[PDB]
Amino acid sequence: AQMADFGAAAQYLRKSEKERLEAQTRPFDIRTECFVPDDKEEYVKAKAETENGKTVTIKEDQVMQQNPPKFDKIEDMAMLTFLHEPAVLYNLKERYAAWMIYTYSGLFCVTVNPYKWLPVYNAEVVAAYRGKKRSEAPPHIFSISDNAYQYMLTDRENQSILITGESGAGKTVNTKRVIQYFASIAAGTLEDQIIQANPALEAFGNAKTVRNDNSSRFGKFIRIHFGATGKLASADIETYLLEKSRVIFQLKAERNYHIFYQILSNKKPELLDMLLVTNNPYDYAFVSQGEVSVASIDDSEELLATDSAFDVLSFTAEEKAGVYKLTGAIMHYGNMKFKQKQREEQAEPDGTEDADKSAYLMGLNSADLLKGLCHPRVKVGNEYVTKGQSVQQVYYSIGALAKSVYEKMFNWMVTRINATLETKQPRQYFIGVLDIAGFEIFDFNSFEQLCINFTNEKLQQFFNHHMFVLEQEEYKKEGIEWEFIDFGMDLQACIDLIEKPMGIMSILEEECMFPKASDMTFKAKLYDNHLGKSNNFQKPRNVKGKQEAHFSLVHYAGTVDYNIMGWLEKNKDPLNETVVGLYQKSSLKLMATLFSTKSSFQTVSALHRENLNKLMTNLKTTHPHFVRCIIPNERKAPGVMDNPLVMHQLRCNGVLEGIRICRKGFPNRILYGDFRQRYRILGAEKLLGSLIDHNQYKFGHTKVFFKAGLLGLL
Amino acid sequence: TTALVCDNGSGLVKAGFAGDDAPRAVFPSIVGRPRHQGVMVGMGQKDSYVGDEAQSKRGILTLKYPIEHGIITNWDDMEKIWHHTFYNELRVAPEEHPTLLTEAPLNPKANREKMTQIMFETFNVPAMYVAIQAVLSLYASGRTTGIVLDSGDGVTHNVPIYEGYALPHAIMRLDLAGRDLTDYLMKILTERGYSFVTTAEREIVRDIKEKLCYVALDFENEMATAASSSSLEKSYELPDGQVITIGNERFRCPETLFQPSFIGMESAGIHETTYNSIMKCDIDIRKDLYANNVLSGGTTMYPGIADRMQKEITALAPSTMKIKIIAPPERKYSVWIGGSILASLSTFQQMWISKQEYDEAGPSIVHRKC
Ligand SMILES: Nc1ncnc2c1ncn2[C@@H]1O[C@H](COP(=O)(O)OP(=O)(O)O)[C@@H](O)[C@H]1O
Repeated sequence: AQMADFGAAAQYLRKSEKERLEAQTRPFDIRTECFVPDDKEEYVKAKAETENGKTVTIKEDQVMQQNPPKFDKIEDMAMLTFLHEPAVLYNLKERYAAWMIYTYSGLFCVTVNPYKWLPVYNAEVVAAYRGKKRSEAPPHIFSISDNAYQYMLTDRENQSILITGESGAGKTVNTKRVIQYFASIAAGTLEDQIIQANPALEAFGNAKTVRNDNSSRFGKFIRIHFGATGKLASADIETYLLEKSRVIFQLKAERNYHIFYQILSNKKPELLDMLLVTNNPYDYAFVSQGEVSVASIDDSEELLATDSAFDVLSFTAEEKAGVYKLTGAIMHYGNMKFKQKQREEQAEPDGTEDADKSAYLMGLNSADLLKGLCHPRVKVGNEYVTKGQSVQQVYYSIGALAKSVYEKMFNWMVTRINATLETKQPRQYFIGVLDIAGFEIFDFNSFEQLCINFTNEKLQQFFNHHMFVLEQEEYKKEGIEWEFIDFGMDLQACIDLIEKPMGIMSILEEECMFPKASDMTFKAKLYDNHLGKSNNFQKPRNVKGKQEAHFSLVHYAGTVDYNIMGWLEKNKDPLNETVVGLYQKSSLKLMATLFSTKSSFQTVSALHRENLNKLMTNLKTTHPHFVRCIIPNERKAPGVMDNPLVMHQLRCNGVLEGIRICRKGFPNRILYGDFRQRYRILGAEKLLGSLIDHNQYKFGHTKVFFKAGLLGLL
Repeated sequence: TTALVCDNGSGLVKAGFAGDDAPRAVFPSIVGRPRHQGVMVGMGQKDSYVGDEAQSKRGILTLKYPIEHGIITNWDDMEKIWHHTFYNELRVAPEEHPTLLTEAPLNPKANREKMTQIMFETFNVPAMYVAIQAVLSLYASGRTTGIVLDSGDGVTHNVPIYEGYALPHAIMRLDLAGRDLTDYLMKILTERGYSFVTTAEREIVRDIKEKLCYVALDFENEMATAASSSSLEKSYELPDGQVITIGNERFRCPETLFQPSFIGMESAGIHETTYNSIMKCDIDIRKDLYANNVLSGGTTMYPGIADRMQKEITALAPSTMKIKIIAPPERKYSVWIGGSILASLSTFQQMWISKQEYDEAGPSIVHRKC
């Protein structure tokens, strides 16, 4: 009735009543159809004796009784009776087979990339969601965006959109379609403007990851602004913490940010000659640690796209050649070589060719650079005194310099873009579009993975807090007396030992300052402080055949193992203020514009943690709205998803967390009339006074609440 | 909350915040009081000046150090200096910062007990701790093994440490330092005609010592050279004109560190006490001690002291060991740097002496447990 106005798209958004009513009467049994594990599917239906094309007999408290066919295509699994892994898995499988790539999950919004053009977005014939709520329309994200509009207008409070992004595609198209929706509602457009200069971010904050080929190594938080009354204004984007350790160190079979290789494509010899640089990548260490090139992409077209982006931006000749000079100088850093002074402990240079290159490039002096690197100076009270240096300390200084150069250049380009997309009258309200990397579980986890997992941990605890308070509100609404330990914070507050200034990263910096500290000493200290005294901290199970881990933590995404080899090199950032002063005077005006505005302790962990807390404060002042994109298959074919890949994804996507938490309901909350009609075989006081446990329900204001595992009997 | 590091020393207060690269406040540990009359009514004359304010009104004041040989011998003056350090130089409130004080080894217990009592009662620090200057110097040098020779203004001491273990039976403490060299220079300058007797003139002579004095690699032929030519003579200009020129005094002043018989002391030179402290250690660690002689403090800042030290110890030790004198270019603040590193460690935050432990145990808490 209310769906036929979507026409050809109604079949996708919500099927007609006929197939659904014939699907609500399927003959299925609760005691002859369960779910058992598997080697290729990991989860299969069966008939302890079990057969579905393969026979096994297993324990009777590991099977999952399949869901009732009353609910076998509902788009919101928050109403099922048997909430378990294969239930949700095959539910999504089925709703994706009979094409409906959209799904509600409690509070999330799970969508799947269809790999197929669908008119489910265009034209406005489907974008007619105007005015509606989420609960009544078919489960489209445009309804979510409309709800965000209604909320921001009716409370004058900022809103937030958090999508999972490490999926290669589905992130892009979903961002595009939602921002197009926002352009439409509160109406060379701002979307054109956004996607014009996006190659900047693509070339600076993206690199080939072992399980990807274009991964955003930073957070994109688009602020799309609205008028005081609700007409769209200009939109300023905000960037955050960046995996800047990538600047120097790269693992095997990976590489740092594209721009190096884009330039190195030997496309425009003017650059490669202005930077006095060859084309062999194996001559510059900061990029040649892993792989020098991936055959899944060409670099010439990337260089040309980036040139076009610089042109459409307000960059001049200097605002382009200077950035090229900065990148070239960072690369010429990679092969600066120093030796101990003969018979004594002091770094001495051997060959200054790269020093000449860098001094010419940045607008600096070669001798001044060399000495200020070899002779740091401090402000002691009201005096100046030089400091001696071992070679490794100077190498630390060089790496920190390169990192800071790259980071501030990145931030300045961010501000430049935010300016170039800004011309508008005074505004008040906006919607937050938070793009972020997701959880990582690779076969060899390292420090950067610990950082990203901690970020995602904070974000997941944040979401859990949100869903906790909304559920508590709903329970107060129906007079439903039920109180519980905060699901939002306490279950995860114990897995953030990493932040407590005695935990993992704290002890990490402690060792960074501790003399002669080794990874073995670090492991010793870790085991002293946490082995046995923590339940989440456990020893890894290193069985010969895999790379060795050194400790294991139980996150929400399973139990993760890490290998601590090389982490002191990852975290140390002793910044050399002398060369900072050198920068603040350079003739290369871009350098001065970067570093315009009574040190030896800076750790990547510290800055990472503080930026994370900054983003958390940025969020906690607003109201969130979540999105969960999924890549169904790796062969990119439409129609079928490979279940182990998608299952691992959904595990790390965190929706299973929402399922586990609503299991602590009463996730099933029904009215009186529906249950009175559907189960009258013999007002609800008499109907459930007939029969089970009386805590299975909580009668209040024409609402019945059910724990999972009750409607499999009805 | 951040903590304060307050390396006192007998000649220079160096304070700052735990976590910085260098001390924020470095001023003389001195208290001056006016001698003369005072005639201008309404000038608003203070009762006493501390720090480098007493160094600019130097001409009319009489200066006194409240620390003689690492020992605080005037507790009211030390209280004045701490009050200054907290409220006027650092500009903080001591009630909100744990304080890390520092002290030389082998000095009376009442010194530490009074430090603790003063801090907790008349400054209400939340916690405090009293480290050893040599350990912090080793922290700052970035190693866990070596025999550190600290030589400040009042006291010179060796502390041999191996793998983080101190050898307290081999600690050797000597009581000639910068101030005894300043006095010997004041006395040795009279044979050219210059007469410095005032305390202000003692400060002048200290500046002469810091600017013109060096250690001679070979004392005897250096003496003969200075006697032959006049290429070693330099000139210094007092703060009223009146240039003075000194010859062999330049290297005769710090030579006292290697021949303490010049000032009538019976001890051995710093090279020989270093060697003795080494030879008092277990035969298996002294090869690694021979190669990690860490120098610290201001009195180890003379030009050519590392070369003379290495020559002397090499002449003493067996001819197979590798003698390495480690002399950083900033060794004058090694104690403070190491103290900030220490007070910044996460594993150290349980080593503080909380106010409650003091309230339970008395001032004797300090050495009895920490
Ligand atoms: N450049 C220098 N050359 C020689 N002696 C110095 C130099 N600088 C300081 N001193 C001596 O060092 C002493 C102060 O050193 P310091 O390490 O601050 O002692 P403390 O730690 O006891 O305050 C002064 O007495 C001064 O004579």
